[PDB]
Amino acid sequence: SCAPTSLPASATELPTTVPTGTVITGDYTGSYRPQVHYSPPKGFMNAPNGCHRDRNGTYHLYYQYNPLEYVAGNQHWGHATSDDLYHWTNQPIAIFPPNSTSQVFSGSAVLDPNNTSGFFPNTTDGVVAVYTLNTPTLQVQEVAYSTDGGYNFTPYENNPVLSVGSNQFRDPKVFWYEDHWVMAVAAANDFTIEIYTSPNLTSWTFASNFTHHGLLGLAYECPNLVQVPFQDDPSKSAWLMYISINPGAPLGGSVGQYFPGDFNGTHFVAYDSAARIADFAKDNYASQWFADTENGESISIAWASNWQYTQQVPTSAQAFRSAMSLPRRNYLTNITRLGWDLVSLPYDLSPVVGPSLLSSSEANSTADVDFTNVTSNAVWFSLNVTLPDAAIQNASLISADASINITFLPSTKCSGSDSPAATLTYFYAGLTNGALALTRPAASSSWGAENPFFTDKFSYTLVDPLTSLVGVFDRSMLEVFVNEGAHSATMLVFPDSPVGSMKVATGGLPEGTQVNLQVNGLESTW
Amino acid sequence: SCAPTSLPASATELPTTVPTGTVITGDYTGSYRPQVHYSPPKGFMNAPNGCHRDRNGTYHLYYQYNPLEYVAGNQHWGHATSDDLYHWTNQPIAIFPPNSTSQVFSGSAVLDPNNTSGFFPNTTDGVVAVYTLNTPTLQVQEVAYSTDGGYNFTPYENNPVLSVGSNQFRDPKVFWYEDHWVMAVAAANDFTIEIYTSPNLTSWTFASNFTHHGLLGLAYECPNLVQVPFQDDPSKSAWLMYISINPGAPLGGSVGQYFPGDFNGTHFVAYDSAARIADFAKDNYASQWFADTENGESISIAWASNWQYTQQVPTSAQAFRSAMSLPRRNYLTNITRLGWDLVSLPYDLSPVVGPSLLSSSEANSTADVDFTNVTSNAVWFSLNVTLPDAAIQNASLISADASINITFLPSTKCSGSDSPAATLTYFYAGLTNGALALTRPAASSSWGAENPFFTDKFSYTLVDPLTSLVGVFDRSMLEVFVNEGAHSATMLVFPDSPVGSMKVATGGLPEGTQVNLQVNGLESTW
Ligand SMILES: *[C@@H]1O[C@H](CO)[C@@H](O[C@@H]2O[C@H](CO)[C@@H](O[C@@H]3O[C@H](CO)[C@@H](O)[C@H](O[C@H]4O[C@H](CO)[C@@H](O)[C@H](O)[C@@H]4O)[C@@H]3O)[C@H](O)[C@H]2NC(C)=O)[C@H](O)[C@H]1NC(C)=O
Ligand SMILES: *[C@@H]1O[C@H](CO)[C@@H](O[C@@H]2O[C@H](CO)[C@@H](O[C@@H]3O[C@H](CO)[C@@H](O)[C@H](O)[C@@H]3O)[C@H](O)[C@H]2NC(C)=O)[C@H](O)[C@H]1NC(C)=O
Ligand SMILES: *[C@@H]1O[C@H](CO)[C@@H](O[C@@H]2O[C@H](CO)[C@@H](O)[C@H](O)[C@H]2NC(C)=O)[C@H](O)[C@H]1NC(C)=O
Ligand SMILES: *[C@@H]1O[C@H](CO)[C@@H](O)[C@H](O)[C@H]1NC(C)=O
Ligand SMILES: *[C@@H]1O[C@H](CO)[C@@H](O)[C@H](O)[C@H]1NC(C)=O
Ligand SMILES: *[C@@H]1O[C@H](CO)[C@@H](O)[C@H](O)[C@H]1NC(C)=O
Ligand SMILES: *[C@@H]1O[C@H](CO)[C@@H](O)[C@H](O)[C@H]1NC(C)=O
Ligand SMILES: *[C@@H]1O[C@H](CO)[C@@H](O)[C@H](O)[C@H]1NC(C)=O
Ligand SMILES: *[C@@H]1O[C@H](CO)[C@@H](O)[C@H](O)[C@H]1NC(C)=O
Ligand SMILES: *[C@@H]1O[C@H](CO)[C@@H](O)[C@H](O)[C@H]1NC(C)=O
Ligand SMILES: *[C@@H]1O[C@H](CO)[C@@H](O)[C@H](O)[C@H]1NC(C)=O
Ligand SMILES: *[C@@H]1O[C@H](CO)[C@@H](O)[C@H](O)[C@H]1NC(C)=O
Ligand SMILES: *[C@@H]1O[C@H](CO)[C@@H](O)[C@H](O)[C@H]1NC(C)=O
Ligand SMILES: *[C@@H]1O[C@H](CO)[C@@H](O)[C@H](O)[C@H]1NC(C)=O
Ligand SMILES: *[C@@H]1O[C@H](CO)[C@@H](O)[C@H](O)[C@H]1NC(C)=O
Ligand SMILES: *[C@@H]1O[C@H](CO)[C@@H](O)[C@H](O)[C@H]1NC(C)=O
Ligand SMILES: *[C@@H]1O[C@H](CO)[C@@H](O)[C@H](O)[C@H]1NC(C)=O
Ligand SMILES: *[C@@H]1O[C@H](CO)[C@@H](O)[C@H](O)[C@H]1NC(C)=O
Ligand SMILES: OC[C@H]1O[C@](O)(CO)[C@@H](O)[C@@H]1O
Ligand SMILES: OC[C@H]1O[C@](O)(CO)[C@@H](O)[C@@H]1O
Ligand SMILES: *[C@H]1O[C@H](CO)[C@@H](O)[C@H](O)[C@@H]1O
Ligand SMILES: *[C@H]1O[C@H](CO)[C@@H](O)[C@H](O)[C@@H]1O
Ligand SMILES: *[C@H]1O[C@H](CO)[C@@H](O)[C@H](O)[C@@H]1O
Ligand SMILES: *[C@H]1O[C@H](CO)[C@@H](O)[C@H](O)[C@@H]1O
Ligand SMILES: *[C@H]1O[C@H](CO)[C@@H](O)[C@H](O)[C@@H]1O
Repeated sequence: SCAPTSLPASATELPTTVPTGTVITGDYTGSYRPQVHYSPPKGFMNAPNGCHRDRNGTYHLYYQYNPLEYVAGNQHWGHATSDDLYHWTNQPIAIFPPNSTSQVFSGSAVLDPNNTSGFFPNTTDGVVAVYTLNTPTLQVQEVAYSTDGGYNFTPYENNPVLSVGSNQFRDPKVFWYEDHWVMAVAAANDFTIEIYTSPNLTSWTFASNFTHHGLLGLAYECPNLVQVPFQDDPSKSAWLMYISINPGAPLGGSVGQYFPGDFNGTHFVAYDSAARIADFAKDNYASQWFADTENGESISIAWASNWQYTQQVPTSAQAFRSAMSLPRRNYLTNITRLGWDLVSLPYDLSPVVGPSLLSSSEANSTADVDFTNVTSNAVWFSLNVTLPDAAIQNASLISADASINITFLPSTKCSGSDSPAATLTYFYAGLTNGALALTRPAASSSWGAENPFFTDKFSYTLVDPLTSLVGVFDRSMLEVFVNEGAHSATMLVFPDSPVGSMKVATGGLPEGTQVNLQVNGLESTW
Repeated sequence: SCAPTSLPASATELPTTVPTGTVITGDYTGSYRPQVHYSPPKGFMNAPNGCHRDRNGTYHLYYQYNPLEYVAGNQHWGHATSDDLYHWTNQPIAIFPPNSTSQVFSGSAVLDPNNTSGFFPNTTDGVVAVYTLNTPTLQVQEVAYSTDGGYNFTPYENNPVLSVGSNQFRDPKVFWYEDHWVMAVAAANDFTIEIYTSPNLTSWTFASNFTHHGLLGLAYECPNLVQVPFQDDPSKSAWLMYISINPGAPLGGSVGQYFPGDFNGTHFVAYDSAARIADFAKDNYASQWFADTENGESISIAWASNWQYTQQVPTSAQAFRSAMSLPRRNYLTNITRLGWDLVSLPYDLSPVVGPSLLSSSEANSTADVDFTNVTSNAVWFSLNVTLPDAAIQNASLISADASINITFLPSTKCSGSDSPAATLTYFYAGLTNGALALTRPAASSSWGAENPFFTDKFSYTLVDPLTSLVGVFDRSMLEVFVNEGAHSATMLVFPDSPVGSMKVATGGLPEGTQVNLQVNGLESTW
């Protein structure tokens, strides 16, 4: 059986009224439907919201959700739960607008076990959502509380809790700092993150502004102010302001950027005036960090799309638009020359890793790996390359031809051009030394070639040699992680024919180079 | 009849020894050879150097030049002169390395009419070049002087004039401030522009550092610190620090960025912590400003290429690699919401503008313009759109379909895919409101499709409606300028078949919208 390219009418037909108190049933069998990423059972999804872990260890993912269309609008908070951030259970819609002319825009959630809010006289498991209500004339911050573990929310009786009389004032991210609540919120079209403080989540006082930092684009969105541990030393950490911008990103549309710095409970001060882009492709946006994580883990998830084409991608015939990124483990590190770097790695994938397709220690060879018998149409790969120390001390010893080439090739079973669906090319030396290209050839996709914003080629240039590469392919998405997650990219692909194999080639590698390649099929979560 | 795709052996064969005191003869007839842009007669060119206007109105363009190969190396300063920045005369090589193991890297030139240097006891027309000398172990700043108008240079007897014992210290840009010389120079791998002062161009004193601003990439290069007049008010100006970075640009490889701010003769202070990219495509790098211009004119030129593919472009069979951008008139303006903006417009094109190919006032139409009779294979176009007052006040009145689509189509006489060589698509509203796409379809170019770094699609998103668009096509290059040069892009194209025509379509425009389209052929300067 080939995965279907179109579904039954009952799978794709959207209701004319929003379902309340019942799970929306999903057909997750589409040829483009990711099997280890979250996507909504039906309809259009964007930013992750309300991300938190409850005391029982359940991760709550909420999401911007149009239950009525395959385009942006009518925003509700959708809800899915998981104990491992891969095996998702769909839940009833969590937050509804008060009427048909208002929308529940992005926001965050916190546990209030000490009842600072006063909402929780008889429970230590209270959840508070802080979110933007979009009116035709205003964006205001509102509060809603849950006594049932974050499934049903009661709006605060004296909403809204915060307004500045603006229709560009959104995406509150709330967290506890020592003795008070902090809110980071975007004065979106003023390129300002405003910081407010509160003892009880309902009374907010202005603290400070963070304005005109890094790339402006056309708006600041979905600010996250978080403490991120050092990759090489868990006992150390720094504060990080993460800001999403859209439109006006360098590659077009939407992108995330970050600022390492100091936070003292009222003011964030960046360590320098540099701009730093989080992902070197164009399908990673609106990253939100999970509240109430265990063991000083920095855990985030993003929307794996771009505002320039998210409402036009050819998945609506498969009963959805938009998926989340892999869930991410985050660290800070210093990389050679550039210094500060936001590290992103896939959150523990062990619960979805299936049997080995290939284990190889062959250097200067091509490994040809078929996965047509992997029903998920999803694979994980790991490539380690360890140069001899002679080639580290003297890079002039490396051949101009020393390179890595990865290609994802169309299925022989589920066919059509022979073009790869996705390529990665890296050079150790030569005229483009350290250059890594990630491509989705226009030739592989009639839709992609025609969409004016669907960029074919992305690149990042290393200073250090490439020593590790991890990747996940999941039907219509490729994520890559270079040098223990120092550099990462999230890339959508919509090939005319589904991918059925991958080739991993190394060439021109120095004598004594160690190569280790591992490829595993992934098990579907649905 | 058709422009040659391959030239005689004598046209492309490079000498084995560098010619001294003689002009290198060029064949400028190649199907990819620009006819209104500067490119070297033979060999490989990169960054513009020594840019200045002499007292008699001759513009001097020097350039990084490998006379021996079609790749980077063996750097000399090549030299060309013009009175209008379009009609270039090739000159003998201006600056030579002192031996076979050193290279003349980038730098600047200034007039020294008051003989501050002591080089010019008997002339007020003295020119001083300040440039990086590259050795395998060091980058140092050197001085050479010319008494003959900048054709022949004598090295300063006590070179070098500035060393810090670094191998990453280059691209000095020198200018007069009130009572002293200022040098902006890149501590390239430290992401620092160092400012030095001198009474006499030979003795340099450290003044200040400008460090870790905007995008770092992998290196700061070719800093320019210049006073740029306001577009709306010639009597006002602000200081601007322009920095080129490579590699590590968001689109891959090389890009220019800028910082508006204050300069007081010793210290540059940016007005804010924002990063601002100069050009929204990937083929505009190492912009240098002309010294000693007239009438408060800010004039610059850039290298129209990208380091990721400049040494691989398919023009070596046509006796060259690399062209300059159009010469640019620069201003600063405030654009809606985003604020500070570097304006770039083509410098007075009137000396190359040939007869009209089309004048049209038709809205909601497709104009087909054939230019197979324009021997230059170069055209200028101008498109104005004036929306009615009603739609300027209420944009909700604009149709989702309101759009402008320009395509450059392959010649049928000199061919074959029917793919456009280049496209521009802009939307007034709909789901991607204000989004402008500039594309070079992979389908149009076998070389382009295969090159892993030759990105197919670029975009910029407007806030204001598009009201003006100017463009120049020149055989293998397209430059576009949006809303009186508020936004600009430089894009190389290497189509399999030469461009023979363009289509300009408007559609879905509000009742009462005024459209004016002008297209002119350009006259070859060679
Ligand atoms: C913390 O930051 C917030 C967000 O930036 C800030 O609130 C804002 O203040 C600015 C003023 O600095 C407001 O901007 C103005 O809004 C009015 C109404 O639309 C405009 O008429 C003003 O126009 C003039 O000034 C502009 C900027 O120089 C010019 O471009 C223009 O031509 C006019 O001369 C101006 O745009 C803005 O509306 C608010 N935004 C919000 C969301 O409140 C707040 O003041 C900061 N607080 C502290 C303590 O610093
Ligand atoms: C102005 O900026 C320049 C350039 O950044 C400063 O010089 C530089 O100083 C740094 C130290 O901050 C040097 O880094 C160092 O590298 C050497 C060798 O790798 C190492 O031994 C040192 O311990 C240090 O890590 C850098 O090399 C150097 N660069 C250059 C081009 O000289 C300068 O100090 C600044 N001046 C002021 C007043 O701030
Ligand atoms: C762009 O707008 C800014 C902010 O309005 C201008 O900067 C100021 O200009 C006024 C004079 O009109 C000065 O008094 C202020 O001190 C300036 N700075 C600030 C932060 O307000 C700037 O001049 C404008 N630039 C252009 C090119 O128009
Ligand atoms: C809909 O709800 C919004 C937000 O509470 C409010 O501003 C608006 O007046 C409501 N309209 C109606 C008629 O219910
Ligand atoms: C929250 O605290 C503020 C003081 O910051 C107080 O004015 C307000 O009454 C409190 N609200 C509730 C509902 O307890
Ligand atoms: C935090 O730092 C700022 C200066 O950046 C200072 O003004 C403020 O008072 C500090 N707040 C606390 C709680 O110390
Ligand atoms: C990066 O280096 C800087 C300068 O030494 C240091 O202050 C910072 O703690 C380092 N960060 C990490 C993550 O190692
Ligand atoms: C499935 O495919 C893999 C990779 O080609 C192969 O190693 C494995 O033996 C196959 N298994 C079956 C049961 O076909
Ligand atoms: C690398 O080897 C070359 C000779 O092959 C030598 O000239 C050079 O100095 C060496 N470089 C280093 C970093 O040791
Ligand atoms: C590859 O190197 C990584 C470091 O990024 C390490 O965690 C992993 O165990 C190695 N994989 C193997 C041995 O193939
Ligand atoms: C990888 O592909 C590139 C194409 O740019 C090629 O130049 C390089 O030699 C190849 N390396 C391999 C097959 O390992
Ligand atoms: C890989 O090829 C390079 C360059 O030809 C060579 O020096 C090296 O010994 C080769 N290694 C293997 C494992 O064949
Ligand atoms: C070559 O010339 C440069 C610049 O004058 C000088 O620094 C270098 O030492 C010279 N090398 C030799 C081998 O003559
Ligand atoms: C340049 O000026 C410095 C400082 O006054 C002085 O030491 C030096 O002799 C001058 N050099 C020349 C060649 O005039
Ligand atoms: C220039 O400005 C800096 C502050 O940015 C100051 O330290 C210096 O004294 C000023 N120099 C002059 C010549 O005024
Ligand atoms: C467009 O408008 C400008 C306004 O200055 C005018 O100079 C120019 O002639 C017009 N260009 C076209 C499209 O005719
Ligand atoms: C331009 O192209 C877009 C699709 O990219 C299309 O929707 C629009 O209707 C076209 N408009 C014109 C003016 O041809
Ligand atoms: C353009 O076409 C639209 C849709 O048919 C129409 O409403 C509008 O009046 C037309 N405008 C002009 C300027 O012809
Ligand atoms: O994509 C992020 C942006 O879109 C929204 O989520 C609305 O669905 C906003 O709250 C946010 O600024
Ligand atoms: O392209 C810019 C860079 O390349 C050089 O011009 C050398 O040819 C350097 O001077 C500069 O940093
Ligand atoms: C969906 O699309 C595939 C090919 O893309 C067809 O094979 C299938 O029948 C359906 O139309
Ligand atoms: C659900 O959506 C699909 C794709 O548009 C339709 O083909 C189907 O009939 C139903 O409307
Ligand atoms: C369940 O109730 C909610 C209340 O907001 C409605 O929006 C929904 O349509 C359904 O009736
Ligand atoms: C330019 O091309 C000619 C052939 O036309 C060669 O002979 C020459 O060496 C250079 O490559
Ligand atoms: C003319 O002289 C220069 C040195 O000034 C040489 O490099 C060139 O080859 C020719 O002899």
